Amino acid sequence: IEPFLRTTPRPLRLPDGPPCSQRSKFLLMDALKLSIEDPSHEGEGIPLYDA
Amino acid sequence: IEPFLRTTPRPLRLPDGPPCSQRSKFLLMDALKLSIEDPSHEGEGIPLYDA
Repeated sequence: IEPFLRTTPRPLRLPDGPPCSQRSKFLLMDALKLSIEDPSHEGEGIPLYDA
Repeated sequence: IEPFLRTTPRPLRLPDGPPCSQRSKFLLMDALKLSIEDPSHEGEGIPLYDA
């Protein structure tokens, strides 16, 4: 039984190499939206015309 | 020259018979409208979809 003192734990060793790149399916922080104001009527039936 | 006094003119004689009926191309006083609020965008291009 090895005692676990306040100095035994050490920080994790992160791997080295080239910096990582974005791999999400779509932009998250830099996304820009073109917005329109849909009224109460004409419910959403087709997305192509909205685009 | 026949003088035209204040009693010479007589009222016009309207024809008699059955009462006249409406003959306009569309209703004028009794017309009823179904109304929608078109926003600034999506300008009027097709009337069938609006109907």
